[PDB]
Amino acid sequence: TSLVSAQRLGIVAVDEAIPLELRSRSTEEEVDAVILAVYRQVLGNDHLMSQERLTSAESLLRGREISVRDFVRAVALSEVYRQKFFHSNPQNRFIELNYKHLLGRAPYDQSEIAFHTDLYHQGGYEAEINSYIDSVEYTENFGDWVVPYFRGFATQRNQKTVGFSRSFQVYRGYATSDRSGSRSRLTRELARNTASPVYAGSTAESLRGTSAGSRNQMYRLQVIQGAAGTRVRRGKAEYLVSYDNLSAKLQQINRQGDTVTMISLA
Amino acid sequence: MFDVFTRVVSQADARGEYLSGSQLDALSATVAEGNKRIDSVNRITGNASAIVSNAARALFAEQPQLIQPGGNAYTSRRMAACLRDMEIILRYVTYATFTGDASVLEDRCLNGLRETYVALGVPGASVAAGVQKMKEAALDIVNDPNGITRGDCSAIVAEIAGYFDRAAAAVA
Amino acid sequence: MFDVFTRVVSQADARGEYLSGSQLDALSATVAEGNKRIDSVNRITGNASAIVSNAARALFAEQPQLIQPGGNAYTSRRMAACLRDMEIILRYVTYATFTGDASVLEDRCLNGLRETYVALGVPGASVAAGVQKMKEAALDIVNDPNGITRGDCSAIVAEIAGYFDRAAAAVA
Amino acid sequence: MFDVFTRVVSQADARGEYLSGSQLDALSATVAEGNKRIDSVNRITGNASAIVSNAARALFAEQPQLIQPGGNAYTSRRMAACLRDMEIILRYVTYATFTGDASVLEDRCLNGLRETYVALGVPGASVAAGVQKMKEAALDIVNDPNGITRGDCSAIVAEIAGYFDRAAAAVA
Amino acid sequence: MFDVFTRVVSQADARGEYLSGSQLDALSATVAEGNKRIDSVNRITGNASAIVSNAARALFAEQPQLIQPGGNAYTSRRMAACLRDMEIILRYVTYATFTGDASVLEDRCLNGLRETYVALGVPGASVAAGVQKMKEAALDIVNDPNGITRGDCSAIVAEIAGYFDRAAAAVA
Amino acid sequence: MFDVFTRVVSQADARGEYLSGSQLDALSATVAEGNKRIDSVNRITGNASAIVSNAARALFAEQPQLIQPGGNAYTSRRMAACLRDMEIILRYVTYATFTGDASVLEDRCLNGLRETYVALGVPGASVAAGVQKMKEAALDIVNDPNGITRGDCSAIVAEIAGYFDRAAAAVA
Amino acid sequence: MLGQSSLVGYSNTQAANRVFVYEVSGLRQTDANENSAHDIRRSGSVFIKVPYARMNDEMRRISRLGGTIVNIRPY
Amino acid sequence: MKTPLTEAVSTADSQGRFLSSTELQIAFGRLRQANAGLQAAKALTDNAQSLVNGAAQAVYNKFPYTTQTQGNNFAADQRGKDKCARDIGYYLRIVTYCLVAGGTGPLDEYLIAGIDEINRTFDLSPSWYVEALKYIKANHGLSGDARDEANSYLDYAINALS
Amino acid sequence: MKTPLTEAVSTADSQGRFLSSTELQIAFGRLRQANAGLQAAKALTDNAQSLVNGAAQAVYNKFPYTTQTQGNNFAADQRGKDKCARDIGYYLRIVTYCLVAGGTGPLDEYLIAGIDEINRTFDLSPSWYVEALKYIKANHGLSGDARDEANSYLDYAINALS
Ligand SMILES: *[C@@H](C)[C@H]1/C(=C/c2[nH]c(/C=C3N=C(/C=C4\NC(=O)C(CC)=C4C)C(C)=C\3CCC(=O)O)c(CCC(=O)O)c2C)NC(=O)[C@@H]1C
Ligand SMILES: *[C@@H](C)[C@H]1/C(=C/c2[nH]c(/C=C3N=C(/C=C4\NC(=O)C(CC)=C4C)C(C)=C\3CCC(=O)O)c(CCC(=O)O)c2C)NC(=O)[C@@H]1C
Ligand SMILES: *[C@@H](C)[C@H]1/C(=C/c2[nH]c(/C=C3N=C(/C=C4\NC(=O)C(CC)=C4C)C(C)=C\3CCC(=O)O)c(CCC(=O)O)c2C)NC(=O)[C@@H]1C
Ligand SMILES: *[C@@H](C)[C@H]1/C(=C/c2[nH]c(/C=C3N=C(/C=C4\NC(=O)C(CC)=C4C)C(C)=C\3CCC(=O)O)c(CCC(=O)O)c2C)NC(=O)[C@@H]1C
Ligand SMILES: *[C@H](C)[C@H]1/C(=C/c2[nH]c(/C=C3N=C(/C=C4\NC(=O)C(CC)=C4C)C(C)=C\3CCC(=O)O)c(CCC(=O)O)c2C)NC(=O)[C@@H]1C
Ligand SMILES: *[C@H](C)[C@H]1/C(=C/c2[nH]c(/C=C3N=C(/C=C4\NC(=O)C(CC)=C4C)C(C)=C\3CCC(=O)O)c(CCC(=O)O)c2C)NC(=O)[C@@H]1C
Ligand SMILES: *[C@H](C)[C@H]1/C(=C/c2[nH]c(/C=C3N=C(/C=C4\NC(=O)C(CC)=C4C)C(C)=C\3CCC(=O)O)c(CCC(=O)O)c2C)NC(=O)[C@@H]1C
Ligand SMILES: *[C@H](C)[C@H]1/C(=C/c2[nH]c(/C=C3N=C(/C=C4\NC(=O)C(CC)=C4C)C(C)=C\3CCC(=O)O)c(CCC(=O)O)c2C)NC(=O)[C@@H]1C
Ligand SMILES: *[C@H](C)[C@H]1/C(=C/c2[nH]c(/C=C3N=C(/C=C4\NC(=O)C(CC)=C4C)C(C)=C\3CCC(=O)O)c(CCC(=O)O)c2C)NC(=O)[C@@H]1C
Ligand SMILES: *[C@H](C)[C@H]1/C(=C/c2[nH]c(/C=C3N=C(/C=C4\NC(=O)C(CC)=C4C)C(C)=C\3CCC(=O)O)c(CCC(=O)O)c2C)NC(=O)[C@@H]1C
Ligand SMILES: *[C@H](C)[C@H]1/C(=C/c2[nH]c(/C=C3N=C(/C=C4\NC(=O)C(CC)=C4C)C(C)=C\3CCC(=O)O)c(CCC(=O)O)c2C)NC(=O)[C@@H]1C
Repeated sequence: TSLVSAQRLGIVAVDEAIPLELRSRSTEEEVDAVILAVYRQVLGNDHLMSQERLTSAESLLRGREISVRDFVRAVALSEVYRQKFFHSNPQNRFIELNYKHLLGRAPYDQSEIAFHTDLYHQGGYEAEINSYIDSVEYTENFGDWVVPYFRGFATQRNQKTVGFSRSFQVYRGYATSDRSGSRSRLTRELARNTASPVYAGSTAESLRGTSAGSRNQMYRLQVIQGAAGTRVRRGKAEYLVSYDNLSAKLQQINRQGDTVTMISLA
Repeated sequence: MFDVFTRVVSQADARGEYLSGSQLDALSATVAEGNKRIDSVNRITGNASAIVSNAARALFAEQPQLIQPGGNAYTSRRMAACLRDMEIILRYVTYATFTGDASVLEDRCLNGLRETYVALGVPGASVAAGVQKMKEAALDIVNDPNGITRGDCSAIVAEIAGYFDRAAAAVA
Repeated sequence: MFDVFTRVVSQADARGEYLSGSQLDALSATVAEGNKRIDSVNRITGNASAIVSNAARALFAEQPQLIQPGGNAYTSRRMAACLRDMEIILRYVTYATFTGDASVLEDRCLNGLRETYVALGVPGASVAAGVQKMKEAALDIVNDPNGITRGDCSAIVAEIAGYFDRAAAAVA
Repeated sequence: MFDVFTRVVSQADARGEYLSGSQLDALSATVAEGNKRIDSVNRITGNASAIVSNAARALFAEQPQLIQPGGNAYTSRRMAACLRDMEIILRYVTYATFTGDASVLEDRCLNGLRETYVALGVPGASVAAGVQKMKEAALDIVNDPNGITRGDCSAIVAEIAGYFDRAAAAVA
Repeated sequence: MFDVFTRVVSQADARGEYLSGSQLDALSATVAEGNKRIDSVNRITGNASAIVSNAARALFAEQPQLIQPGGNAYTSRRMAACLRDMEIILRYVTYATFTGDASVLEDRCLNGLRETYVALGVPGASVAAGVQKMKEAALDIVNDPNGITRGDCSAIVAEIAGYFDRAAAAVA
Repeated sequence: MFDVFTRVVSQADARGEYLSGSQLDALSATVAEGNKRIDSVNRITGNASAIVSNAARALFAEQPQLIQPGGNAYTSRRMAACLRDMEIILRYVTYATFTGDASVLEDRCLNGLRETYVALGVPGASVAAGVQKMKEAALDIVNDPNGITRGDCSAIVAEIAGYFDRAAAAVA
Repeated sequence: MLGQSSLVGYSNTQAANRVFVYEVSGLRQTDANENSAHDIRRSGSVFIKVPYARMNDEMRRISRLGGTIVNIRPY
Repeated sequence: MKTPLTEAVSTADSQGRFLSSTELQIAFGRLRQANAGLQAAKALTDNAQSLVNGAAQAVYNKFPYTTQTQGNNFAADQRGKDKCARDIGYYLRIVTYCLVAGGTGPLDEYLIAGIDEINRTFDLSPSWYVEALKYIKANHGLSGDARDEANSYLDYAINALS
Repeated sequence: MKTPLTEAVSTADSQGRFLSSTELQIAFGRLRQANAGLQAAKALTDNAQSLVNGAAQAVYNKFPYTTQTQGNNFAADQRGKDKCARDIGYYLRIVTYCLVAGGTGPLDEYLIAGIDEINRTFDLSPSWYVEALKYIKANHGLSGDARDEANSYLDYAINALS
């Protein structure tokens, strides 16, 4: 997005990112940069140890034996990818990680969760992973030579609006990685076809004045509430409370049977 | 998505019963007015660029702070995004008009748009005002009596206006 | 995931000391229990389709409302997803039995299953009832005395029963 | 919240029929274990302070970075908050033991606790380690065979172990 | 909030260290600057209404679109809100100058102000322009040589400038 | 991101006004400082490995809980990740020095870093302590008068110190 | 001619342990790739190494984009 | 959910373009077909009970072993016969939905997807349902456009099962 | 953080008013005290090691049972002695912070709040820490304003513990 929304949302680096294309007759440093970009984006910005590097796959990429898409596929099918994104993760979290790493976006629909779940159950991890890389979406956006990059913050064709909002649930910042087993943030949002408010970068903070307590910190409590007292006006509720009233607010939410969806510093 | 027929179909399967005579006659009534629905879709489409541009000009005239430097419509990139959002909303309104159901408009366009605009800082009230101007314009083309067979399109006009109301409610 | 051995290893590495003698003898006792562990895994695996189908049949018999139109197991795809869920739960129970540790069952299957079900409207209590049906069906299969070397498999049966209960508790 | 009886009542009421003979017998079996359940609750309650203090000492010994300056348990105010959190988890685990159902622990203690610890910078993994320490001490105290009518309390001990695992899994 | 002394204290406590000789010497240097800091606070406070009023008049004179009908400063309530905002920014700048730390300005005033302004359509750039007007107006008042002991106030002028620029950066 | 020139350019474009004489003169003054800014970047870069290694050694000597088993800098992978974080922070501080603006730190290096450290359980205060060690070493290297043209580099050193402090406050 | 180590999936199907080289020509701008973010760099003979299990996909991909499969050779 | 209108919008939205004359002709084709589809569904609905019982009887006739062999998957008792009649009624009802919808979308969404898993895990022969669908074809008594569209849905189900 | 300046700003901010002469006099009083506080902090810091060791010995002398009775809460072993010296060092360091800050704010935020829950949970006698603070009072060697302000913080800790 433009700068004025980008600084607020903390997506300036994503907006100014340039797609990396491995051209013909590329030099050694270009292949090095392409390999580094693939490792950064497919492995979700983890500190990749040299012992976890795919030496044979990057050799084939260097020697023009395979394309960038094939190297992306080799990294995605690698046991390193399995260990940090599949073997200790629930299936819904795993496929949103696949969507972020391979297509650069958040899941659009619960049917996309229904897909890749049956596909896993019928054809294994390899077929399920190949679905993303062989998809029509991967071909027009990245092709055989462009490193995949995150696209959820920009308006795409055949895109649902929720994708942009849901993007901030899967991209938590430039200095973030997908490293810690964790559950998806999009489960209820995808299942019930909703959208969650975006609280990223500086968007989450709210005015404090003299209303915040001793340590001048407000917390936003997003809860799901029903009538258990006073009339409930909305199913969704947001509560801004100081630190000193955080335990009391939590306990009275608990005794009303209200489900807490999120707590963030505001 | 859902169209006017599949909505009744999905409700009937959940109840696990055949469509009754009344529902079948309601859908027969719906396909009786199918030609007017096609005309309205075609008429909005043929003047989509004029609808978007005239509504944007009116919106920037009534709200000069959008195009004022520092405004959210200032700079070519933001102005281009704004005109694209107007065209996008209009396109999805036509999609909902075509299908006879609002599912395409909600699921693909309207759901998540308020949060997106709040996160972007796009003024939802200004976008809602722009959608009313497109609504006002698009009903004038849809209700234009010149060069079309005479008939009563009040029902389809109300349906189109309802879709535009959903859009305006969603952005704000 | 962890197995019965790596679980002790990870705790020891975090504490930064070698496994004590007692931990080594405990793992050796697990080793002496290994053939019966493999037999139980093989027996549940060999009857897995029968286990899932019979448990599902019994579950739909006492809960006709699952398969009633509008029910959560109605329509072919939902019913197939339901049978898949039974099969998935049974498979990770066998994985947990094989490893001697519940981490694969917890991380891959049970983590997030409850709120997935709650979000989607899949009745977790009914899933728990189905898992309980697979429980005794598989425990009779594991404890079947003919065509196997005799011995006490009560400890293995208790461990497999615990995995099934953990799954039943997680989905509800 | 639900207790062991109201849990199956809630499941039956959704399904709209009476508790079957099997469900009533399972509940009578729960009634037959009630004395042991009251003993386990009583034994943990009588040693709550010992459990909390010993678990905290073991945790800060194994994870010294919690109590060095700049650590999250450093300063008296944060150490007291941490001891209070040990106390709150143990108390709600006993509530779950008393009711025979994990709903009180989930709805009143674990509801939003991981998100709360993330928002505050409290290390959830270290909270889970402390809960695991409380678990081992409490299960030992419940299994102590001195000064009590002897009997097999493995089922209630397994149930209590499950509540502690739920707490440890929710915080981390 | 922090003042100039407790900011250094909090950093030391996080490190678990006594203040070094250089930090105590730096604190002694800012103690020797305390009289000048009090004069700056006194001079801005004693001219606060004039600073706000002249800055606001200049801002609308150079940005007439704010006070034109439909503009964000149009109507007496929004005009009053704008003036109040100016006085609020200036007051927290004096708080920060008094304390010697921007924590009070950042935590109580600036945090979330940009989100509020974006959500309301308050143009942050013109708020930043208005704060910039209060900036040199207050800096010339602090630097007025008449009726005060002569001495170099360059450090305190630079610090107050930083608080003003920090407020301007937050709103824009 | 912005450099020292585009920062005032973006501010001016939001105001929709040309850069005034004072802004242009301030930028010219920044240009006369450019050689020393390039020298500071070059000196930190040429000693980056020594800065990281010495700072890490000092940090682990002061906080030995990090490197003992179970600590967050224990194991080679975790230690190498810690070393990479130190080098990455130093690299982005050089970027900020080179550009004259802090936006590269907020946009990239500190964008979600605190969230990352809380999620993984990395002690942020220890990271802030490590950043301070790199701060004192890098400022000493920049201020070394041997083998360079003599001059006053206090302003660039103060700016570099601000970048280091902002990184430390981002994680503390 | 290398590649089979990484192109063939880690599944040990004997059928899947077969890769083939596709020669494609005339990769034009068509209505199928109007919204392609990347641009076509070569329209002459390009060589794509395809494992057996993806030959169904790739030829479809080639056929939507106007490419002419002129030859297919065992690796 | 494959219907002419939803697919026209799906295609247009996938190309990010407004509905042109191509989509208008799609809607025109849906309009020409809709009345025949609606009369087809009504005729099947009014004749649903005789069609379902006759289809069940035809399957029992062609596969007599279904009525004396004991087993959960067979109809030798009343419970199996009830399940058989219910399944054929599901087939008949979802076909009427396709006639209402104008495409195989109801069949794809509600019946076709996962039917292979179901017939295998509960060892139901798809040949039973093929004969049931064949009986409905031979005895629905539709003519013209209604018959053609209804037979296409019934043949779509048959080809899915075979 | 209870400091003259932060509290002055806080009171003014709740009334929403600018800093008047009252807040300026608070700042003037803070300035009058601050240099003495800074030298008090420097003297305590330079003598910190002997003060902490001497305070620990005074507690061990007054309560000999702490060095000879087994238990986690006592200092009969090296682990307990290290914890004790660390606690007294914590006390001394936060007292220097108070002298720097000009108020009991560091003691309140870092040490005083929750200390009674600590001493109860870990069966630590507050009398031990009172004796340590009394030793520090008697041995810091400060005079004048430095002594008065430092004794105020040390007596504040003593009164909290008793
Ligand atoms: C309200 C929407 C306006 C209106 C509409 C209206 N149209 C018709 C009739 C027809 N219009 C069409 C449409 C098309 N034929 C084409 O080939 C194309 C391009 C693909 C289009 C858009 C058709 C086929 C008909 C039927 C034949 C005819 O020419 O009349 C009617 C008459 C009733 C009907 O439903 O057919 C009406 C009412 N008329 C108005 O007064 C409104 C301004
Ligand atoms: C596992 C938990 C341990 C265990 C328990 C156990 N307890 C009983 C029996 C009883 N205990 C009580 C308890 C109480 N009486 C009181 O007045 C109070 C205070 C309110 C308490 C806590 C009672 C009433 C009984 C029944 C009479 C009796 O004294 O025996 C049993 C016996 C079986 C039963 O269910 O009655 C058992 C097994 N025994 C062990 O070995 C574990 C270490
Ligand atoms: C830059 C800020 C200007 C400046 C300041 C300056 N002030 C002093 C000295 C004093 N100022 C005061 C202030 C007050 N006394 C009061 O009773 C009140 C009301 C509560 C106030 C605000 C005091 C007490 C002093 C010291 C005694 C004296 O009056 O001289 C100095 C002198 C050096 C010093 O810091 O003590 C300076 C430099 N001088 C300028 O030229 C700037 C325009
Ligand atoms: C504070 C930063 C220290 C300092 C710096 C300083 N440097 C110069 C002058 C120059 N430095 C350079 C730099 C380079 N030339 C190269 O080719 C390379 C490698 C690409 C570098 C880094 C240049 C070009 C100059 C100008 C020529 C000259 O040598 O004078 C100055 C002098 C003032 C100026 O701005 O030129 C200063 C002050 N000096 C100190 O004492 C600090 C330790
Ligand atoms: C070292 C001083 C301390 C420490 C560090 C530590 N960090 C991690 C893990 C990560 N560090 C980062 C940070 C970045 N990655 C980037 O790309 C950027 C530039 C924008 C930054 C700032 C991230 C994202 C991670 C996540 C994991 C990853 O592998 O990338 C670890 C590893 C933790 C673990 O392995 O579980 C560690 C150890 N730890 C200490 O104890 C020191 C105080
Ligand atoms: C114009 C009337 C108003 C306006 C608009 C504006 N919008 C954006 C940015 C985006 N718009 C969307 C919306 C969609 N994307 C889709 O794919 C769909 C269809 C399903 C929709 C509805 C999104 C997601 C964005 C952000 C991503 C992108 O820009 O591509 C902007 C730009 C904001 C910025 O800072 O760049 C603008 C300006 N702004 C006004 O002031 C008008 C009132
Ligand atoms: C059958 C006994 C009950 C039932 C099941 C049912 N489940 C779903 C949907 C999902 N189930 C899961 C769970 C998993 N998928 C995995 O891949 C893993 C293993 C790693 C697990 C644990 C998920 C993620 C879903 C959602 C995605 C999907 O649709 O497949 C459904 C479908 C719900 C819907 O269509 O909305 C059903 C029907 N339903 C019952 O009524 C039984 C009690
Ligand atoms: C101790 C094992 C670890 C630890 C703990 C720690 N927690 C907090 C702060 C809070 N803890 C809670 C949790 C609850 N409050 C309740 O009322 C209940 C029942 C619903 C629970 C479970 C809350 C809400 C807070 C914040 C508000 C409050 O304290 O009242 C802290 C303090 C953090 C801070 O002061 O900033 C600490 C230290 N820290 C560790 O390092 C241990 C692993
Ligand atoms: C004046 C230079 C510009 C301007 C201002 C303006 N602000 C508002 C509304 C609000 N301002 C605040 C800010 C604060 N409230 C506080 O308590 C504090 C301290 C923590 C601050 C900084 C808030 C919260 C509001 C909203 C609530 C309220 O109206 O009081 C308005 C009114 C907007 C509206 O539509 O009502 C205005 C006009 N507007 C300009 O055009 C100037 C450039
Ligand atoms: C009748 C042609 C033959 C027959 C039938 C029979 N069917 C079942 C069981 C099931 N039938 C279905 C089918 C569907 N469920 C749906 O939701 C839909 C889509 C809307 C369809 C087509 C399913 C899923 C089952 C299993 C679950 C259930 O019992 O409902 C049985 C019983 C099998 C069992 O093990 O209980 C039988 C007997 N039997 C014959 O002999 C006929 C030739
Ligand atoms: C020394 C005077 C006597 C003594 C000391 C002793 N203390 C502990 C344990 C703890 N001390 C504290 C105190 C603090 N922690 C803080 O962060 C601060 C504020 C900055 C204070 C004052 C705490 C929290 C503990 C418990 C946790 C920890 O170990 O840090 C012990 C050990 C008790 C135990 O059970 O482990 C001891 C021995 N013992 C004597 O005999 C002296 C007379």
